[PDB]
Amino acid sequence: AALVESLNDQFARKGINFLESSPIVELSVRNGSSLKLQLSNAHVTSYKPKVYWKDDGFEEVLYTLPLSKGGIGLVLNDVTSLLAGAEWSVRDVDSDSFDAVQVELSCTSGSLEITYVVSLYPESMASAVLVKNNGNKAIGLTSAILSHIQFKKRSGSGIQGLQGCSYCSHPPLSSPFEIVSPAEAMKAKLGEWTTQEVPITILKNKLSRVYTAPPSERSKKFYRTTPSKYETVDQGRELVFRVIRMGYDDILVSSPGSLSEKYGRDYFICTGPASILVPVTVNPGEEWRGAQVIEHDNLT
Amino acid sequence: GIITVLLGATLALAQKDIKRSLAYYTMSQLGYMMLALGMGSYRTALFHLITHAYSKALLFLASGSLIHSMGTIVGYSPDKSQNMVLMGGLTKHVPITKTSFLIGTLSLCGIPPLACFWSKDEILNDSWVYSPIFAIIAYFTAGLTAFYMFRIYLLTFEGHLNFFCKNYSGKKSSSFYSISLWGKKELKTINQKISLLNLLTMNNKERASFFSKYFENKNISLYPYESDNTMLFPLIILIMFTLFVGFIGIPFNQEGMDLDILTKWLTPSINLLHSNSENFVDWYEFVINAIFSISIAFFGIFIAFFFYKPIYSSLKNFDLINSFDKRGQKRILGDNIITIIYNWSANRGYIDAFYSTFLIKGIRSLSELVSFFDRR
Amino acid sequence: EEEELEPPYVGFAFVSSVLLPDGTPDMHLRSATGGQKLRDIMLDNDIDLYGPYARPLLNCAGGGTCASCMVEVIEGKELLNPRTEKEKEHLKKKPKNWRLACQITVGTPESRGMVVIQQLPEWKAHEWKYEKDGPIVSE
Repeated sequence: AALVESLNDQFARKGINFLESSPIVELSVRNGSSLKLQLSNAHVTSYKPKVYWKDDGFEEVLYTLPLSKGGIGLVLNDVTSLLAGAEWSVRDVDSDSFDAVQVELSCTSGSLEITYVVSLYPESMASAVLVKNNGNKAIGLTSAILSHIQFKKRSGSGIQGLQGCSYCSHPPLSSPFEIVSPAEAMKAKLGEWTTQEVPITILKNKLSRVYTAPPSERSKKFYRTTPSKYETVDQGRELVFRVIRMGYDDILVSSPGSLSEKYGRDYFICTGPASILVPVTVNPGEEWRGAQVIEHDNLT
Repeated sequence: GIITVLLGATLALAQKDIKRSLAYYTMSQLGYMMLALGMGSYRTALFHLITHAYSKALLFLASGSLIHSMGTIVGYSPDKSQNMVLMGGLTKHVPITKTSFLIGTLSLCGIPPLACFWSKDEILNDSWVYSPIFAIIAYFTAGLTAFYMFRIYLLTFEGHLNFFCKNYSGKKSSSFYSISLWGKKELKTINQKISLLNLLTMNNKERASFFSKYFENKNISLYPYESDNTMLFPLIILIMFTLFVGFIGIPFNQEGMDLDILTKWLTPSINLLHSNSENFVDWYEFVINAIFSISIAFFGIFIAFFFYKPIYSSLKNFDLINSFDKRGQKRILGDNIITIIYNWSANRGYIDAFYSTFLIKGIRSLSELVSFFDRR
Repeated sequence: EEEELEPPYVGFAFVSSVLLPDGTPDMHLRSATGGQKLRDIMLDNDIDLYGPYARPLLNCAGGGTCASCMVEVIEGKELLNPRTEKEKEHLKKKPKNWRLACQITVGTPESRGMVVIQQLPEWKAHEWKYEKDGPIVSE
């Protein structure tokens, strides 16, 4: 518990607090949006932004289960897992006048320095990962910031903005924070690379797709790039949450179908930026950056 | 009256200004009044005048208060503060104005038990007695009126604030905070290169290799809010008027032989269509014979809901929208209605421009010609 | 010594009006055969052209009367036809590169150039400043 007191004496500010409910950092802003991030592992367990103009208009976004399941989890594995058993330590925090807050966690893995930056803005939340190489050999690694978005009902849950983007049926990248196993998601029609034609992806059925440009198409001068923004639509509580991908070149989308009945009453999907089909190389002394942003326009 | 009805209904379908569409279908309702007067329905025309004046004042005052609310975020220009394109998602911000506008819309969509429902469906029944073609045009106008009124309401109150939507407006972004997304290592006004944007920071894409020959603003959170109480109080009074003024032409608490306030007011009154039927209508029986008008109004409301309701609304099904994928921007649909309706509404029905081309300029030339004959 | 190197195409680089949260402007790439209208290309390739005017009856849909067709042409003005009568009518007091996309034909089906287009120029939070031709920068 003395670690929590030391973190309060060192880094606590207006909107940044540290509790022991495992040490967790609570990020808060002026309008009342809250964010819980575990410090033992880089896991965001709760995101409650203000979406209604009532006195209690804070709505939970992430689907969180006990034993560190669900939520937002940074994954970084090497193919040429680097986060298992990692000792995450807080580097520094920053704040903009109680309007925006930010916390940085630092970890080392072999010769790689990994920084996880989690920030709150009055209508958005951002999670970024920066890996810096310090060794004498270039690495090849994959990564994915997967977020489990909670929907009120299985029907009326959809994704808007992926129309015309080619999708490949591919198993989700294995993470310590899975709700459904990659085998129980039926993994993937294996690599069909179908182009989505409907404007809305319906998530009432069990699907596991990656939305991106095909790796063969990425070697040309002009090609249909991966969409940067895509919205999740929840008709149960009338909420649209926009996801922005930077650095990554893929969008993982996964739905459990009937399996969501096992873990609770509320529906959920697992979506987020990813770099899986084409592993990303990092030369010695280079740096790779990736980021997922969840915004919402429900206040306007 | 019927020509004015059809023209006013068809001229407000594809307008972006709220007050212009309000004027056009004001003209449509006045044409309805003149149509009722054309068959000799004195009492029905006066009933429609009484109900429509109060509902129209309610809707116009609500629109003005809403324009006043939007002028704090888009400025005082009427090209911006009266544009329903940039106006969505005002239900959360102006609730009293939302209720007033919704009540006026329901009154003038012919939905019971509001004001203009009784007058309008009396007009429609009298027109069917008059002639079938006029009744067909009037019922189609009622459906169109429902469509464009709920189009206005959905464009103006449901959705997101299109002016402040982060999908389009880049001014209300998260990059303008001192908190940098990547960490405590980013600052300075950046000046990029289209070549760097082309290579996507994935150096290997350097194939062009040649040519072919802003912070410190600071942003705050601004939201529209409801206007002052002096604007809201007449809205409440007109809400009460709209709710309870349809009972002066209908009998209030009919018990046997009971004449309403309006027919006792106009005891000597011209009535050519019903000069022999001294019938007493009933409060809960008129909605039985008015199934057709409410059905067509609900059809128009369903069309407006399909066109303009937000994607997160539970009434909008994903599969139905998938059936309306219209992939390829199907040209059979584009010029069937959308181009034609938009050109009809934007060019004001082509009459006014003709009045500029034929009369106005002509009279100008005539003046000059006369001046020439007075000078030379 | 060339088998045409590819089937003929025109590359399009679209810059969105809204910047990414890190401050870098959004960039999208498409490839479409020449001879088609820019409106017929942007909607076919799912590129935001109208903005909030994309809903039905809010745009002229190729009629030319609506001003929601308007884009900013950064590069590729050689591949595009000059300003027409409707563009001249609807683009008074606007900059010269500001063009209506639906009143634009992108060359011919045997074109190979690159066209760089900024979408929704009225909603921009940045600006483009040309410097001795060549280098084109954004603030």
